[PDB]
Amino acid sequence: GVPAGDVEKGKKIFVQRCAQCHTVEAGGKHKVGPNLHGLFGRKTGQAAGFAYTDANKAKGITWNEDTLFEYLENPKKYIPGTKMIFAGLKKPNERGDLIAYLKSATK
Ligand code: HEC
Repeated sequence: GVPAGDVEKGKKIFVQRCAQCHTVEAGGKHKVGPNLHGLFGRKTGQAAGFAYTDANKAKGITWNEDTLFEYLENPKKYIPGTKMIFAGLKKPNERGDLIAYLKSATK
């Protein structure tokens, strides 16, 4: 599975790699990417009000540690045709820290 991560390290990754396009708080605004509040346990393509690609909506998985760990390594491999332009977080320790941050930040 996905080992535990350090949320402070994960927050730094989020700020430097994700925050340009995403907010996490309940009621936070959509930007280029969707607000991520309530992500874990919810299917792809479900943030209310955001215009997703058909590719994202079609994927149909439930976001959790394992699916995020695969996605964030290479987003376009996991969801071909997605409009999220993000090369990927290649190091597993960095993905794990980021996922620990997301699990807590989007509760
Ligand atoms: C702007 C250049 C982006 C950056 C940098 C990151 N994300 Fe993103 N993300 C963006 C878009 C435009 C979308 C929608 C894609 C589509 O095809 O419609 C997304 C989507 C996600 C998702 C899926 C959300 C869901 O299904 O509701 C997640 C989990 C996600 N993005 C996470 C994420 C993280 C953690 C990032 C930093 C590593 C990151 N994104 C960067 C645009 C952009």
